[PDB]
Amino acid sequence: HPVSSLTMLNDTLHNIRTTNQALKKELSQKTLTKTSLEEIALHSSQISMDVNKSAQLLDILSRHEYPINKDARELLHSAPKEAELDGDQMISHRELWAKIANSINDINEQYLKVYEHAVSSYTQMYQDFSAVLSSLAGWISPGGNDGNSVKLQVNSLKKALEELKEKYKDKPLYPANNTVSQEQANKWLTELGGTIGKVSQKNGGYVVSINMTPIDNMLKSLDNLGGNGEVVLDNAKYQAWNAGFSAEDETMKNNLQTLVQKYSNANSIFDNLVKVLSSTISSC
Repeated sequence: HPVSSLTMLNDTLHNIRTTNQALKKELSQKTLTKTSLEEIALHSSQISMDVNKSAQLLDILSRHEYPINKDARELLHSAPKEAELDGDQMISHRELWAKIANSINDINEQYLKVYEHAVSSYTQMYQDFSAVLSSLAGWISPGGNDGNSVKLQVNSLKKALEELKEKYKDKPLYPANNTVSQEQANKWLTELGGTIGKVSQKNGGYVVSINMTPIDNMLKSLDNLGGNGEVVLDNAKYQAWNAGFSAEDETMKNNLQTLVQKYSNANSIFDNLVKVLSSTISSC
């Protein structure tokens, strides 16, 4: 009976915790590697399997209106504010078990998933830009005299750069696979910075897509360079350009970290949730 559900939910909750903790250590990392990413994808899907597994049990406890003592209820006060759980309020056990389940799904869907996408999306792109950098090394050679003059495969770099922007031109950061009101779309953008993404409309609604300004500025700088598809610039001119180029790179490098942050934070709140949720369950 619902008493087994009570114990199965604790197992599932402990599991969610195990996965979460494994995910955090991953995000505390320097380089969102192609591996560190699918690493997350698998960890998220797993967390999603348990949440649903939980939702199923939590639902049983609700229908059977399994009581939640005052003490166990008081424990809810320690859960995250975002969770939206009351340490009492003396409401139906049915509604409590329901709100709890809603909290697990809400956080996981509105926080974890929401950021696991923006983080993944941006990561993937910058990972494609880093591939260009690697190529940039074989695109520079000594030109002229030479005495520090540099030959740059303008076209080659321009071509690569215009393929990247293309690949991520319309890629969205939020929502992962849906639309929203331009008003609520402008909201999310203003909540994670504003420079990171750009509000746009596909159709059926609006979405916050990746801001390709850094790449545009990069192309504008290369266009200004001169004749194609090979240009030679003295040291002063090269460095000056590299400075600009390198700048743009860091702009993305930064935004990338910002996202990685909002994601880790979401992991924290979720973790705090399961931690007190588990204590609550136990106290039953």
